Amino acid sequence: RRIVAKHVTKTTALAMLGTTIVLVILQVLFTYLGELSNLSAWQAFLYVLWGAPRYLYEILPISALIGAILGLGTLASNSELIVMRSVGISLWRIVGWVIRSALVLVLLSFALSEWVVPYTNERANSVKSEVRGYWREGQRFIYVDYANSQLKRIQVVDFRLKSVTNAEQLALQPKYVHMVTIDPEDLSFSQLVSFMNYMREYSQVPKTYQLAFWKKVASPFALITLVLVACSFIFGPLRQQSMGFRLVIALFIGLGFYYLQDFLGYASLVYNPSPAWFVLGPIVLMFVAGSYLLYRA
Amino acid sequence: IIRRYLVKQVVSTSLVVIALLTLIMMGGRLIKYFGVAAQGRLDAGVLFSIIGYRMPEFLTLILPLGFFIGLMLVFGRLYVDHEMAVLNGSGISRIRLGQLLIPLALVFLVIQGILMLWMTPWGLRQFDQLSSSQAVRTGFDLVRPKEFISSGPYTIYAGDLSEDRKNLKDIFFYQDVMILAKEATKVEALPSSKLWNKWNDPVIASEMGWRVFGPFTIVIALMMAVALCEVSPRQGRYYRLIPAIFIFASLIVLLIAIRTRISRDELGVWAYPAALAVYGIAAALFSRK
Amino acid sequence: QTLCIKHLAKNYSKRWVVKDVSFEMQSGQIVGLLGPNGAGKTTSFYMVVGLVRMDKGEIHLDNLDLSDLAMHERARKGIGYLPQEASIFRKLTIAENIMAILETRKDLNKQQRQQRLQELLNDFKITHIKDSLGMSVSGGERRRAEIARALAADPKFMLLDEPFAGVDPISVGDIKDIIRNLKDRGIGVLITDHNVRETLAICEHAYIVSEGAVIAEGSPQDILENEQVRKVYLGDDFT
Amino acid sequence: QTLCIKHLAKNYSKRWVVKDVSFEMQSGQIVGLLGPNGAGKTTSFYMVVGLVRMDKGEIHLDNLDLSDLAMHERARKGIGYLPQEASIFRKLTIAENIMAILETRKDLNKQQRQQRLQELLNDFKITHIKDSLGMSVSGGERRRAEIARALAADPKFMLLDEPFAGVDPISVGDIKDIIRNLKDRGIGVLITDHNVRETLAICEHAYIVSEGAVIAEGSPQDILENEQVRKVYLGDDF
Ligand SMILES: CN1C(=O)[C@H](CCCCN)NC(=O)[C@H](CCCN)NCc2cccnc2Sc2cccc(-c3ccc(C(=O)O)cc3)c2CNC(=O)[C@@H]1Cc1c[nH]c2ccccc12
Ligand SMILES: CCCCCCCCCCCCO[C@@H]1O[C@H](CO)[C@@H](O[C@H]2O[C@H](CO)[C@@H](O)[C@H](O)[C@H]2O)[C@H](O)[C@H]1O
Repeated sequence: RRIVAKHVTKTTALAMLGTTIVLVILQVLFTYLGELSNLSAWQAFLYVLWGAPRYLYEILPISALIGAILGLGTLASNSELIVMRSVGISLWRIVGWVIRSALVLVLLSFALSEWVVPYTNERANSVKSEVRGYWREGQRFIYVDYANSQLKRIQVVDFRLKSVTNAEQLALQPKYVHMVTIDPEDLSFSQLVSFMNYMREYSQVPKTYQLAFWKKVASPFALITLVLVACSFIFGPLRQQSMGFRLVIALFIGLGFYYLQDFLGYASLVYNPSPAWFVLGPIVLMFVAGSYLLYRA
Repeated sequence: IIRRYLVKQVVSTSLVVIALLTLIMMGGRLIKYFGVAAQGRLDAGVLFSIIGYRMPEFLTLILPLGFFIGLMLVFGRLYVDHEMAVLNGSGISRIRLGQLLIPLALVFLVIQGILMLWMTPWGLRQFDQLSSSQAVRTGFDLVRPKEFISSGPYTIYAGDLSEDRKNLKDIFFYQDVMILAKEATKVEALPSSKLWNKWNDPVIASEMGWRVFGPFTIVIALMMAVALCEVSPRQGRYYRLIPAIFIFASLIVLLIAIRTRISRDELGVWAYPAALAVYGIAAALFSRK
Repeated sequence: QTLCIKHLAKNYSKRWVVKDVSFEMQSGQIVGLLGPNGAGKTTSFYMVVGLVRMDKGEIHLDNLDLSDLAMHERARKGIGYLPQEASIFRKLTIAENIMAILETRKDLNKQQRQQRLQELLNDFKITHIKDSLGMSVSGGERRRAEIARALAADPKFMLLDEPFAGVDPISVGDIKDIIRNLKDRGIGVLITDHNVRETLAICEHAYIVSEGAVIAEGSPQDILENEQVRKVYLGDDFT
Repeated sequence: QTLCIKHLAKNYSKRWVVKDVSFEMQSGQIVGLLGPNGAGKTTSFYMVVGLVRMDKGEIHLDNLDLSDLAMHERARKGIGYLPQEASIFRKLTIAENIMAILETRKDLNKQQRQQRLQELLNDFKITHIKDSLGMSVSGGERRRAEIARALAADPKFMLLDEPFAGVDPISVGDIKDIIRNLKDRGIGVLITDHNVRETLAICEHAYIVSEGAVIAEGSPQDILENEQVRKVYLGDDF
């Protein structure tokens, strides 16, 4: 089967991309209103415009949810999903066709994360406008007042004391110096894993980097799972509902998921269990709950 | 009977929307506050008091928004399930139905007038004292596991941390004294009375006008929800929500953009009713087209 | 007394759905506005009620133009509407459904209103179910409450939309008595319906709207003998 | 082939809308599932299709129990469904609608799929609109394309839902000719309809369900002369 597959995939893909264009444009306009507070305005439009790929990266999970709701809602409300089942096309096959549309967004999410977001973020910071006081390598504590990616007032303490050496101009590497100030969330996966591997070889990786690693490796799986939940709602609770009601509910699931993943991200930094449990928690449960609503047909 | 029918419906679905927006608008801020508390920059036991003191601040916006959304859901339901065709077909227009809710909108105006004039400053006054008390935290209060925290002349590294911010492990302290241990245990809030007569100053001219002409967005949320509620039965009860929440939000965004241009002594306090009157007249004209 | 409709017209998406539809209905007379599905009989009916803007033409009621008046302004002139779909106030008591419209009347005081409600409930045999919600009643009893509610507004012309919609043959005759009773009440009734066989059994003057224009007019006997209707709407053998 | 259906039952809001509805249908035979509105004729019809999950009952098709199967698992066994509402693929051409389901058929190859598509278009006289989008065709023309699309899946039992819905008396003969054509093609037809005057004119064996149970059974002649049906559904005059 190909003609049916193209119709379901193209209709959902245009709805996922159409929602993506709208959601980014609204967030650029809304963010532009806010920055204007700390104002030149043009110097403030480029800073928001350069942040669009990063606003785009954080919309893909929620644009895929709304896209599958509106993409399949148009098919469902037109009684087109009933006549695909009437000929022998299962619910899990129609979900598989929608996942193909979401797989374009997952690949787009990788491209933004790896090559686009880390570049436009740096260009954004410049518009608004090299680590200082950098503070452990096993049993040695190293403090450098100025560090450059290409040192000033070095101080290394060995451990019972052996030597407190000081200089004016050890496992520190200039490649990861520019990643020290960057938040663990903002680091790309290529940068994050390389930095974590560097820290783990000489010290302990903080739990804020473990959470950032798990929040990135489970980003494609949260986009697909949130699409499957959207598809199961169309065949289940949101069947025969209005297009406006489906869009409203798709917004509540998007916020509910964004708040749940934000809160459980914070809860992983305050509680003993590994961040994998908190990050892969909702994703596994929504997949199980979403796949159950599909079993109920 | 038709007025009591509508008031019961609007109050019931406005309180649901208001409680739904409070859970969302301040659920997002509570989670964000929890994010600050997870890093030690805010006491985890007080972040529920911050939400308590910001109730009047958020409900200042949610109440016009809840009334506006609750008005269109009710008027959308009358259109969707054909109760408006039999109300218009009996001689009761949609404008007449919106005029039956003026006594209700006046109650919501009085309620928000209490929020804007009294509890929004009072809530922000106690929050400002409380938030400033959390900005003095320094030293071992801001410590994080497996990280170096520098606060002035102090550098603290803790190898582990409990679920509560006590009982540190593998502690390194630097000034020069080095210590290593295994274990270690605003006009927005000023009471209205002050801004009551202290006008002729952009600061109060912007704030006091924001508190006096601010509550009248409930009336504008009444005659603009009546205008933008006509929806077809097949279109849905929620079809005209997102298009018309942005029309309402364009009023608030304009009113926030007026509060600032008065604070900079650029526009004058007269522009608060003018912003409402333009939206009031536009809504009245659209409801009578 | 005489609702006069002249030269109705309406174009949807640059396509003239209704082209020169004109019919006359008098008070106390049942008129059936029939025709092929999608040929403009539904749209022309709505322009009479007021649920769609007449792009061309005029509507008169005994030397009183109603073309410019909205739906609620015509209702004060004595024109009622009964939607085909369930239009009862769902969470209001049936006694309150009739009462909510009786309080609209200005020429009725509290005592005169309670009496009218009592006799309206008795006329439609719903006084036993007068204490139940609008959404918790049978389909047959609900429509009797919507007609009692419609009569509370005291209309002079009732525009029934699909009265014989989703109605079993046992209960078609029940609606016939209701529509016959409305005529016996001095209220003209305009009926648009897909069930032409039963609509032609009560109406004394039927209008067939085809390709956007009225192609037939007269008693149901004259409609059946019309060779133009039997070629486009009724078919060779219809009885 | 026989579609045995036994003791259907379903409740909604703790009220049993359908109580022991049982009827049998054979291939190449028109059977009308009739009854008062809301008495369970629609719900019993949907439980045969699969839209409404069966609380109680047994639906066999030639010693093949179709009780536990979903809507699509029954459709692969040879049960078709034609929705009352417009169900054409709006953004796909009429030829693509039929071709969309023909590719699902595993009993053919690309060579005979085009031949089968050509004759399906010719059978229902929709060749002149084979290139027009499904959203831009007449209601009479679209419904012929929906039946042609349903026949692309090669069904053994076509369950029609409200075929004479919004059909003028001039074109009621066209629908009857279509339904009679399905019978002549070897496809059993199950018709549920509010228009009982014409449904009792093509069906060979009608089931009247009232109060959630089958109250009468037999040919349309026997249905008319049934005291319980006359008292409850058809009325004294019909
Ligand atoms: C800078 N402002 C504020 O501080 C308000 C104050 C209300 C919340 C706290 N009580 N809050 C914020 O800006 C914060 C972000 C800043 C960092 N925390 N959240 C978005 C936030 C909260 C509340 C309102 N707006 C915003 S962002 C926003 C939205 C729409 C328009 C505008 C805007 C942009 C440019 C201009 C100009 O150039 O003159 C004017 C206005 C803005 C930017 N925000 C402003 O101009 C206001 C003006 C303002 C001062 N006191 C107020 C009390 C109530 C309502 C508004 C204000
Ligand atoms: C409900 C939608 C319907 C229409 C809504 C119309 C307007 C929507 C209002 C959106 C409010 C904008 O939200 C606001 O975004 C600005 C972006 O500069 C944020 O601003 C924050 O990040 C910027 C970027 O570094 C900082 O410079 C700033 O100091 C900080 O406060 C605010 O913390 C946030 O509250």
